Parts: sequence; C-alpha cells; structure tokens
Amino acid sequence: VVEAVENAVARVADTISSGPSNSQAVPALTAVETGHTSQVTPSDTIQTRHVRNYHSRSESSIENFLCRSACVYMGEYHTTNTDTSKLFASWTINARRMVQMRRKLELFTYVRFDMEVTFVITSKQDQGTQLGQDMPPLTHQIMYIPPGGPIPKSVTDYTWQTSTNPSIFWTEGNAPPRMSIPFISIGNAYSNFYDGWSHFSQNGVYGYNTLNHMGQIYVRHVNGSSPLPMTSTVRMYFKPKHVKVWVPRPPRLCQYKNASTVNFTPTNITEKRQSINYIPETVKP
Amino acid sequence: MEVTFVITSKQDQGTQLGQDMPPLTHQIMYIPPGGPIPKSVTDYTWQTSTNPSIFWTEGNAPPRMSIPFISIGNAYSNFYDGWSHFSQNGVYGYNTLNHMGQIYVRHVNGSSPL
Amino acid sequence: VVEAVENAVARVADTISSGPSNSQAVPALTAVETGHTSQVTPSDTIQTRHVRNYHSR
Amino acid sequence: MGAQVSTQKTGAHIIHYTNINYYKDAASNSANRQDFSQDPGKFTEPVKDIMVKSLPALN
Amino acid sequence: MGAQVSTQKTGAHIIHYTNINYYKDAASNSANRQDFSQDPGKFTEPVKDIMVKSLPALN
Amino acid sequence: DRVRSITLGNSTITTQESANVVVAYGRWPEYLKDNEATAEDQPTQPDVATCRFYTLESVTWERDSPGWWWKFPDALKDMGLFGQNMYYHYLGRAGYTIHVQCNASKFHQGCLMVVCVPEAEMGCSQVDGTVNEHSLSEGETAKKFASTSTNGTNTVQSIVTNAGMGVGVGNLTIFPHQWINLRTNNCATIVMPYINNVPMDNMFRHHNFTLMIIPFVPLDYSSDSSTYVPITVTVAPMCAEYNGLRLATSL
Amino acid sequence: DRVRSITLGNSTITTQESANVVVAYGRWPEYLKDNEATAEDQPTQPDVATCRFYTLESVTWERDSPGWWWKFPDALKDMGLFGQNMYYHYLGRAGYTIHVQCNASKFHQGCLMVVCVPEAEMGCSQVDGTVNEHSLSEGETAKKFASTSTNGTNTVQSIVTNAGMGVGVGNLTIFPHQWINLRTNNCATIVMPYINNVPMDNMFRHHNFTLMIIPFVPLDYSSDSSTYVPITVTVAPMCAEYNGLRLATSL
Amino acid sequence: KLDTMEIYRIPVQSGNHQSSQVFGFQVQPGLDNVFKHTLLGEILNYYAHWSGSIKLTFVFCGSAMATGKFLLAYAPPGANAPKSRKDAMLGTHIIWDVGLQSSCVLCIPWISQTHYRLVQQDEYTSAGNVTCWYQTGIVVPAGTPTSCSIMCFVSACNDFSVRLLKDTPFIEQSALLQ
Amino acid sequence: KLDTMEIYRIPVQSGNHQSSQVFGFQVQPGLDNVFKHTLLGEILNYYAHWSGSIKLTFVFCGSAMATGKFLLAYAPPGANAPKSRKDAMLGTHIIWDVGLQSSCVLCIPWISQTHYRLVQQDEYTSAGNVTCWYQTGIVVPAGTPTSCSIMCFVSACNDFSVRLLKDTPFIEQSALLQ
Ligand SMILES: CCCCCCCCCCCCC/C=C/[C@H](O)[C@H](N)CO
Ligand SMILES: CCCCCCCCCCCCC/C=C/[C@H](O)[C@H](N)CO
Repeated sequence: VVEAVENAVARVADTISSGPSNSQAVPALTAVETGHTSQVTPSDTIQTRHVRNYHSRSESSIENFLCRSACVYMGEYHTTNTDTSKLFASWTINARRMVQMRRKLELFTYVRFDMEVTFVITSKQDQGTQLGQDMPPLTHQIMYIPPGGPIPKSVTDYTWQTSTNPSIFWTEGNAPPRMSIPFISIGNAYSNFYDGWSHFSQNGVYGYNTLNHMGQIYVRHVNGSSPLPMTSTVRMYFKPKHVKVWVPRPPRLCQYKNASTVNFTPTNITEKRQSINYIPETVKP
Repeated sequence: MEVTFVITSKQDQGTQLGQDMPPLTHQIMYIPPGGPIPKSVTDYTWQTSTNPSIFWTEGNAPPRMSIPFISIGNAYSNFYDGWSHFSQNGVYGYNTLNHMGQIYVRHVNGSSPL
Repeated sequence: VVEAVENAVARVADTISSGPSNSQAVPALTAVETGHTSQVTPSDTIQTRHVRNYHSR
Repeated sequence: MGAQVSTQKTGAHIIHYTNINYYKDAASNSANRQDFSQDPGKFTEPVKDIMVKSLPALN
Repeated sequence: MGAQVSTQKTGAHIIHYTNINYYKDAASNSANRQDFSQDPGKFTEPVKDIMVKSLPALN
Repeated sequence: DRVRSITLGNSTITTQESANVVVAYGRWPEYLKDNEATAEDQPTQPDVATCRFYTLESVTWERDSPGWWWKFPDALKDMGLFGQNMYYHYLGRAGYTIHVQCNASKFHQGCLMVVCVPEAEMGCSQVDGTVNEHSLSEGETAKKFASTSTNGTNTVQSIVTNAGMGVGVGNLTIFPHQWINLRTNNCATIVMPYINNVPMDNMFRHHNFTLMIIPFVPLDYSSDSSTYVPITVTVAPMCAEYNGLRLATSL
Repeated sequence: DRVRSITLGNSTITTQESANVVVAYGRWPEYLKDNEATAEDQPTQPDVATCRFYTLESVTWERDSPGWWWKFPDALKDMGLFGQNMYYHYLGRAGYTIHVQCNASKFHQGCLMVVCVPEAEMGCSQVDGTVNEHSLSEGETAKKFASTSTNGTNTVQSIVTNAGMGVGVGNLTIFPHQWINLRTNNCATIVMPYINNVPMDNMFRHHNFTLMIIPFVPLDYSSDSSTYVPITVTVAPMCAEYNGLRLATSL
Repeated sequence: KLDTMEIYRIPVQSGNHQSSQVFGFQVQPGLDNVFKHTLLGEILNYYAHWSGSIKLTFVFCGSAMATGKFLLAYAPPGANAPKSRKDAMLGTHIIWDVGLQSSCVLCIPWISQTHYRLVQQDEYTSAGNVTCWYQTGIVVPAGTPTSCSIMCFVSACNDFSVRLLKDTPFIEQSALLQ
Repeated sequence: KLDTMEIYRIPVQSGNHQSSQVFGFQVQPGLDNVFKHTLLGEILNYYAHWSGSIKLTFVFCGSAMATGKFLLAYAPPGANAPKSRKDAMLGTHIIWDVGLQSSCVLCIPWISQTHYRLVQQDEYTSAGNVTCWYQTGIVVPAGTPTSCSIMCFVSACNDFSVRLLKDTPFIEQSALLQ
C-alpha cells in the first residue's frame, strides 16, 4: 500500500500594476496610536509594473528555524585520580549554559516539542614524563536519572546497575550515539520565563528554577583501567522537532550573567555616528 | 554539488618515536559570510550551534554531503568584465561576485605527546 | 506503486546511398562571410553506400 | 507497507520521495519541515473595529 | 512505494533497474545521466534568412 | 538578395553589398516580463528617443594594423538621451544592432573578422598586476591591439594572437561573428540580445560585451589605387528599459 | 472628506487638511491625437521617469511679505530626466499637478492666494525699456514682488497691486486659483492641462504659465508662538511628450 | 545619547530653517547601527540573504495647534546623497501634511538588479538612502512650545523573505555557566 | 611565424608554378600540431576514441579580379604521400573554381576498418593525408597585386562522436594557487 501526500508551497504576494491617481482615498495617512500596523504596499504610493514573485518563506518557519543541533553541555572526567569524584561527570539538565541556543529559544514565552539528543565523546593521554602503553578501546556509560532516583557515590556504586533508568553503553571509534525524547513536562508547555515564587508567602526561589526539575545525567568510564592517566570530554547536543511556540518577545540585548537569573548590566541602545545627518561618500574618483 | 573529503595523518619525524594513541577525530565546520571566525582550537565558535559541521574518525569511509545551488544570482559567473565600485575602480573581475564563506578544520582529541 | 519511465537514446544520422550527378545544384560552394557553417555530408560530394549507424553521443 | 510518497522541494521558472516509519512511537519520527502556514493579523491587526486602509483611521 | 523502473544502457547489433528516493530534498538525488538532447543550429546556423545548401549562398 | 534596409527611430541604413544578418543565438531582443522580474518600481521606456543608430569615430586600416576593440556599454554614455537616461538611473537593460562598414574597389584585397564577445575579461601586461579603467576603454575611441608583446604598468597585454584573454584568436568563431572579405561584401551586421545572469544591471559598473575587429589578411593594393581606406561602426540600442531614478551620478 | 492622497510615478503626497482640487477648465491633461498633430516623427513618452513630483526651494513668509512668482517651464529644466529630455529635443508638451504647502497652529492667522496665469507677459520698470531674462526667472528660486514702485534697468515693475501686468490684483480670480486660509486648510492643489495656440512648442523659448503666491491678509501671531513659517511648492508633469531629437543645446 | 530616550526623538522647530536637513541615513536593514537592533534587524541577523519592500512610518508629536509640511525622499544607489531639497526632490518621495491624522507612511520599494541582497551589505549590493527636508515650515500661535519631535517606526511588507540561516554576532560568552 | 597572424595564411601567386605543391598535411585531428589547438582538436583531447567525417572549408581572399582553379585531394592510408598532381589525382578530390562564391568545401569521409580510431594516433589507426595543387593557375590584370592568400576552416560532420573520457595534457601546474 502506497499513500500520496500533497505538499502546498506558499509563495509571497505579487505586485499589481498601478497608474496615476487623483482622488480622496488616502492609503498613506494612518494613526499609530491605535496599535495597528499599516498594510500598505508600493502599489498604493507609486506607479508600479506587474511582477510575478516566486519567492517562498520556507526557511523562516519555526520548524526550520529551530531544527538544528546545538551544544548545551561539556564536561570532563578521568580514568584514574585521587579525588574519587573526578572519575565521573554529572549535571542537571537544561538549556541555559550556552548562550546561542538559549537566546534563540528565548524569543518565545512558551515552547513545546520533542528532542533528539546526540553525544560526542573524545579522549586524550594525559601529559607526563613516562608515556607509552597498550590499552584496549575505552567504553563509556551514560545514565539518566529522573528526580527522586538514587544518586551514585563513586564509579563502583551499585546504582550503575541501571535496572530501570535508561542508559547508553558506547565504544570509541564508532558513530556518535543518539536517542529521541518525548515532551516531558507536568505542564501543557515548557516555560522559558516565570514571574513568580516557589512559596505561597511570595518568597523562596524566584523565577526559572522553580519549574524545570528534569533530572540529572551521569557519565563514567567502564574499563576501570589506565596505568597512566587519561582524560575524556563529553558534549551534549539538542535538536527540537515537532515544535510549537507561543507569545513572541523582544530579543535579548544585554549579555547573560548566570544560568539561574535574567540579571544584566545596563547596555546602550546601539552604537553612535558623527551626526544625525551623516552618511558617508562612496562615489569618488 | 556533492562534496567529499579525504583526510590522512602521519607521525612527524623525530629522534624519539613510539607511543600508543587512540584513533584521531576531526571536525570540519563551514562558515557562511558574516559568521564569527575561530581564533584558536579551543575557541567558543566550535560550538557550531547553527553552522553545519562534520565529525569523523580515522579508519572509516570518507565523509560526504550534498549542497544545493546557492547564489544570489540566477547562475554562477565564471567571468565578470566589471568593477566593484560605481566609479569604475576597486576590485576587478571574478573576486567581486563569489562570496561563499570559508571552511575550518581541526583535530578534536587535543593530544599528541609526540 | 511502480511507475515506468521510458528513456530515449539518441543515435547519430545514417548515410544515404548516392549515385552520379550532373546538374546545377552546387552543395559544395558556400560563403563563410555570412557567419554560417556549411551542413554538407559525404553523400553530397561523392558516391556513397547505405550505412546504418548505431553510435550514440 | 504503509509507505508515503510526497513531493520534493524544487525551484521554479522523479520529484517525489518515499518514507517508511520504523518505530512504535511518533516521537521517533523525523522533523516536519514541509508545512508553511501564517496568520500575521494576530500581531499586526489586533483591533476590535476593522480599519479599511483607504479611509482615514480616525473620524 | 514510489519506485521508478527505467531501462539500462545497453548495446545494439532484465534490462531495467529500479530506484527509490530517500531524502526530502531533490538536491540529494543522483545525477541525471540519461538525457540526450541537442540543438546545434543555435551555433552553426545563426542567420536571419534561411540558406538552402543546394542553392548558391549569395545572389 | 544583396540589398538591405534597416529602420530604427528616425534613422535608416541602406546597403547594396551585404551578406546576411546574424541573430546572436537565434534570440531577438525583447522586454523583461513579469514572471522573470525582481525590481518592483514601474520602469520607463523611451522607445524612439533611445532606440536609434549612433555612429562612432572611424579608424584607418593601414597595411600594418593589428586590430581594434570597443566596450559596450560606456561607448554610448555620451550619445544623447540614451546616455542621459544612463546617468540618472540605477538599472538598465537593452539589446543592440551593430553595423560595420568598409568599402573598397575591385582592385584591393583584405579580410576582416567582426566578433562580439560577452564578458570579455582582460589580463594585465604585468602578471602580478591589475588593469586600470582607462586601459580597457576610451569611450567612443577604439583601443588598439599590438603585433608584439606589451609592457607598461596597468595596461592590457594586447598581442593580437592571444586577443587579450589568453586564448587562440582563430577560435573566436565560437562567438557571434561575421567576415568582411573585400572581394565579396562591404558590411557586417549583428543583432545581439541582452545576455547576463541577472535580469537587469548597472550600466557603468559592468561591460556587457566587447566588439573586436581583427584583420586576418592584411590590406594590399597596387600602383596608384587609393591608399586611404576607413572603417566605420554604427550601433542602435533596442528594447531599452530603466529602473531606479535618483540624482545624476558623476565619474 | 478632508484627507487626500495623490500618487505619481514613485512619489506620493498625503494631506489631512485639504479643501478640494481645481481642474483648471474642467479639462484633464491628455496626449496629442492624430487629427490634431502636425509634426511627423514618432514621439517618445518616458511616462514614469518624467511624470513625478519635484520639490522646489522654500520661502519664508514674514510679517511684511509682498509675494512670490515662478515661471513654468524653466523652473524644472534641472530636475532629472525631465530636464534632460528638455535639453535634447526641439518640441515638448505636458500638463501639471501643482501642490502648495503651508502649515501653522490654531493661534496664527493669515491668508494666501495661489493662482496660475497662462501667458503672463510682464512689463519693465522703465517705460521705454525691455526686460532681461534674468529679471523674469531665477530657475528654482522665486522672484519677489515689491510693496512700492520699482526702479532699475531691465527689471520688472513689481509693485504687488498691479501684479507686474497692469491689472487690478483683486481680479486675478478669473484664473485657476485657490486660497490658503490659515484657520481652514494647509494646502492648495491645481491640475493644469496644456494650454497653447499650437499643439507643441519649444520649452526654452516660451514660458507657458506663471505661478503667483500673494498674501492678502498678512501673517500675524502673539506672544511666544513660533515665528518661522515656510511655504513649499511641489510640481509633477503629466502626459509628457517630446519630438525632434538632436544634439543638446546650451544656454 | 546612547543610554537615554532622546535617542528615539528627531527634533524640529519653527522659524526659517529651510536650508537645514532634518535627517538622513543609509538603507542597510541588517548592518547599519540605526537598524540592526530593531525587531526587523534582529530577525535579519540570523540570516544571510534578504529581499522585499520596507515600510517607514513617521508620527508627529507636537501640540494640536502646530502645522507644517515635510518632504520625505528616497534615492536609489549610484550617486552621492543629496545635499539640498532640490536634489532630493528628484527621487522617490512623499509630501507629508500634518493634520488630524498624525502618521505618514513612506514605502521603500524593491529596486535591485539581483533577487537578493546580502545582510552584510557591501558596495555591490547597496540600496541607497533616505533624507528629510522642510517643505514649508512649522508655524505656531502664541502660548505654545516652539520645539517639537518626530518619531519613526520600521517594518517589513508582505513581499518580504530571507534565507541562508547563520549564527548571530550579537551574543557571546567566555566560558560555560552564562 | 608561431606568434604572428601569418601562421593562418596560405600563400599563392601568379606565374607558372604548376610543379610546386601548395600544402599538405596528415589527418590526425587530435595529435598533429596543425589540428590539436583548434576547437575540434581541443574537444577531442578530452577523449580517447573518435569516429566520423570531417569538413574542411577553403576561402580565397584575393582581389575581385583574380581567377584560378585548384585541386584538393585526400588519400587514404597504405601508400606514401603523392609527389605530383598526377598521383594525387587518383584519390578523393574536388576541383575548386574561384568565383562570386568564395568558399569550397572538401569533405573527408569515414573510411576505416575499425569503428573508432585513437585520439593518440599510431601506425595502426592512421587515416591518410590531404594535399593541394594548381589546376590551372592564377591570372590577374595590370594594376592588381600578384600574391594572394587562402584560409582554411575545420569542423565536424553530423555523424561524429567520441568516447572514453580522460584528462587533457595541455594544462598543468607546479603548486597550488594557480
Ligand atoms: C541514556 C541517555 C538519555 C539522555 C537523556 C536526555 C534527556 C534530557 C531531558 C529531557 C528534557 C529536555 C527537553 C528540553 C528542556 C527544556 O524544556 C528546554 N530546553 C526549554 O525549556
Ligand atoms: C560541514 C561540511 C560542509 C561543506 C561545505 C561545502 C560548501 C561549498 C560551498 C558551496 C558552493 C560551491 C558551489 C560551486 C562554486 C562555484 O560557483 C563554482 N566552483 C563555479 O563558479
């Protein structure tokens, strides 16, 4: 069985031919105080020829604008160390630490989608005076812990049994791992801004950190090895799909300060020029 | 276009040889004009949030991807008998019209005692 | 669902048989000054046999 | 076999593709890149009384 | 499943192949190697008044 | 069969010894249509004030002449209302009818090639150097090829065998062209449509095509025949259009 | 009822306080037709490159201002392609839309008359003398009336009560005209067809009509209202035609 | 004025000021300082190519007793910017009459030899300039302020589109946790 | 003459020169110096095999008062090239009469034992030779030049094809950035 699905492309409006005019219709006179943006075209104000316009607004839809992988976390962890906590990496999930993806998402008040998550993992031989060995290929374990789950204490903790938590095992030299995640929030959409408190007496935690609560990620080596020290770096990439967004907002002007707040330093509106009339000369011998 | 890359490596000449390195990984990033430019191999710009990139490991088949016709004109121009400035001076000929970005390539391991 | 697409191969022209001639038609006389390239074949200038040509461009 | 055949993106002045779903969850499906709708009047014309644009705005 | 079956290149003196498109963009499709058209008169005969070739060119 | 008349605007050309007419690629000039336009303002079409024959300056064909070239446009930027419309607008579009004239007696001999070359990008006579605008064009005055290799700063490498472009001159027949054989005819006529990769363009910045006139067989005569034999060019624009009216530019 | 928009070429005028529009004698501009033509060559019609609004220089309406006038054409001979077409042709024809602007607050008072006068032949301030061309027109700059009798050689007798023509100024209402009453409106608009005794004429030799602006009630205001009140003119040609292309003339 | 509201206000006043230009700027919606941080410029800076017509709206915020007329002109590229009302008069323009309707719209139409211009504009993809002049002048009665201000809004028309996504140069960081 | 226009001109003259041969060359459209840089040879040098008939056009560029007749002959391979008009008379030939029509076309027809010949021709895939002789001679009146020139054009017929793509030996470099 085959089923045909028809795709409708949406191109932009043509311009219609227009001649001289002398009447009482005044398309150019408006009143911004109403809150209304004028819908005038060149054909209302000048004389125009007929043009058949074939351009399409395909690459400025929300799905094409947002469906691209972006880094959201980087971390390191060693094969051997004397700290017992530098042998695995762990973090709390969000998209607030790398500014590009954050600012892109923050043009909208509310968002809802599924995700495709990719990991990129690299390793390196630590600097030392004595180098040279023969190690087998290294293997890595990634475990996701929803809130309330038991937390690992070390790299040999029983919690790495992963009986109910989803995990990925991976070997160096293969293609980067990947998996997809559905829309998981107790609300009807994710919230990027929250002007409220965590406690009913209007105090406690302010803003974003009240609502997110989406678990943690832990990553370790599996070999339990390395006569000579080595270091690994893990990076996480997010790509949203099946997207919907609501309530557009003006884009961020000031530079970000931290991941918990919207705090900022006052910044100028733009950069200056010599004069309100200044425009540079470019047609000179 | 269909674009393919071929990448090879070699151990530099020296008096002290011999080590045990894991397989090397490579990153290729394309930057359209106006994008931020990397300054070093640890620059933040390698985040590649919006630029397309390829990651690859030695020993596998050569990477490949296809690219559509991308020019602000109706066709690419191989010869241009004109100028860049309206006063008939400036840059002459081909380099006025091309403007199709740059390519950057680095190692990912950040490694190599030798 | 299957859909058949037919490919047309384009082979080169045959040569036609031609015998003796004594007339006023002059295929061999031209004038390059016009900017025109002459479309003459061997069959206009010599005697030829019939050939079925199967070569393709 | 539950195949879908739809048209490819091309230009203006043999063009369709086929797709099969393999996984049991729809959150595993590929992105929805070929839907192009708009409703700009939601943000540009959010007024109660309609404004004709050939007539004066007030009076 | 949106398959296409077309004839293979052979000689003169079981011969067709099938193809499926997998990607959403037509810039991902394979090359178009089996189209053989010509219009040489554009370069060899670019004149306003037709020249018969059995008649003298001038006069 | 050999007589011809061409009328454009208030100008008319007759000839009694022509060969034929060359329509560049079988395409006649025409106006830009709606499903191929990008610029939105209504264009102006003067239509008899611009589409008419203008005659440039003549050159003297001597026994040792390598050849001549002109650049179009910018050879017509001081020709009446066509030039005035060029000065005041940002975008222009036009095709052309070119007519080359050279007469001589039945006792002279010689052969000229007349060729139109779109996008004739030229090279400098210093390999790690670039050309000046003056070296490419002197308006209604022709530039002159050389018979040997050239030197000098900012000037075009103009030895006639390489045609200033690094090719073999005997291959220039791939372009629209005619020949003037002194025993056969006395004029050449080429009709050229608008040829670019965009529907309109700025007429000062971009040379659309180059006209080249190259003698392959040198002029030769005997005892007391006439020595002075001139060559004359005459060009008429066709289907001329302009967009983007503002104040007049200045070079 | 008071709002108006006028579009011509790539130019558009809006206004919120207009009165009405005056069509000079109920006749709108139009092209010359075949049963009324005498010149035989095909004419050019640029049609958006010439038919658009050009704005002249402003004047300052002071408490003691007698008035101003301009001559048309020759006030538009340096305005883009309209002027360039005027330079290259022998015969031209066009109508016009004129728009005069002057705004002030509800605490000012004054009254201007705006009138178009065909064939406004003027007299010299020396009875047995004649005028110079400079005394009749300074291009895009306005000439100025006087409040008393004038002297000087070759200059126009310009006392405002006789309007330079030997009539009573209060009768100028026989011509196409409007009023700008500062309490009522802020702009005047006159549409003028081609008016001559021959179908076409030379645009340098003959002034077709004069625009006059005369305050009847002087500008007056009180304690700390604005003192600077300018007046601005804007004119657009309509149905423009040219015949007789030759080399460009020079004044 | 880069950190005050006065950055948004264009000043005008009564008296004879016909020779003084009101304002002028280049048409570079994604590169010039005047336009790059507005909503339209912010959207454009995520892309490499743009095409279409642009709308500029002008609103007069003087007292109800002030009158005047202004000339708003746009010049396509190829020449230097006009230095007088007479030169700017030759381009695409509109004469705005201040009245009970307080807002006038100047539309910049797409006049270009290519289908698209670069968001990072150069000499080759230039688009021209806009300028403003006094057509008559500002007249007021006694007891009213003599100086006033005008404001300007920008938006895109219904033939407008962009392409070739890229990262923006307006946001950055030195390390994680930002 | 390798850097002058005289390389294209074949010389002829009046008087008794019947014993002198006008020109002769091998038919090797992709290998011989005479043919390898013409348009046809340039196209062939991207390929390894060719097949089809060839057209040679000859134009006479003397004064309108010169008359004469020439013999144009083509000899298939297997023997040495003719050394006299009588021997060349036995091959495939045409007798050209100079008149108001100034151009004559000699067609070389595909006579070969194989379907294709090598672009890099050897003894096995040879194709023969072309030669030219005076059939009568050039006669002129007083007051006219006595020496004249002939030119020659080459092109391919409508039965022509090539195959087996390869790289060309006419372009090269020593390092990048060239
Ligand atoms: C075994 C490997 C499993 C990998 C686990 C990755 C799960 C990531 C948590 C799922 C929720 C991420 C969806 C997006 C979160 C925020 O709502 C958005 N960044 C915007 O608010
Ligand atoms: C992540 C890897 C991406 C690889 C990026 C490769 C993109 C290459 C630029 C696309 C444009 C190339 C198309 C051809 C360019 C010129 O027009 C032609 N060589 C002829 O002019």
